[PDB]
Amino acid sequence: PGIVELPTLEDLKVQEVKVSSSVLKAAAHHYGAQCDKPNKEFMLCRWEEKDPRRCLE
Amino acid sequence: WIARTFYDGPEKNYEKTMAILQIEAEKAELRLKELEVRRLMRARGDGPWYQYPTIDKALIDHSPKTTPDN
Ligand SMILES: CCCCCCCCCCCCCCCCC[C@@H](O)O[C@H](CO[C@H](O)CCCCCCCCCCCCCCC)COP(=O)(O)OCC[N+](C)(C)C
Repeated sequence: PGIVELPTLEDLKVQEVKVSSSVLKAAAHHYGAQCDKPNKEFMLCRWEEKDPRRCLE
Repeated sequence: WIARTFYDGPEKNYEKTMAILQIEAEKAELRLKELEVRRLMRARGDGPWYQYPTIDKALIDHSPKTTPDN
């Protein structure tokens, strides 16, 4: 019953981050210190909406 | 002399019988009503009787669960 809605591929296109795990780990502390606001906003939206399709932006 | 010493009047027995009949009639109608109420309560389950236990909802943990999608 019902139809599952899924965003199209054009909605999921974005410039990915093409660095490895070691590169991320080296700057992990500074990345968390600098990029805290958007990451926290996304995390709060993720735990509040409980839906991946509501947090693409 | 026998009637005066050992027995009473007809009205005593008459009214005692009326009271007994009333009591037994109320008991019978109450028994029928109880049977019907029991049948309805067991068939439906909306009354205080036949309330089988369910899972308490106070045991549920309402907190973030390390995963947004629960
Ligand atoms: C010339 C005479 C000709 C006729 C003779 C008639 C003989 C009558 C004797 C037979 C008596 C038996 C019939 C009824 C006995 C029990 C019935 C009972 O209901 O009556 C009780 C009373 O009965 C007596 O107490 C008991 C009768 C016993 C007397 C018989 C005499 C011989 C007995 C032998 C005794 C042994 C002695 C020792 C020998 C060595 C109490 O009555 P009660 O429930 O309140 O009624 C309420 C209504 N009121 C308010 C109007 C009163």
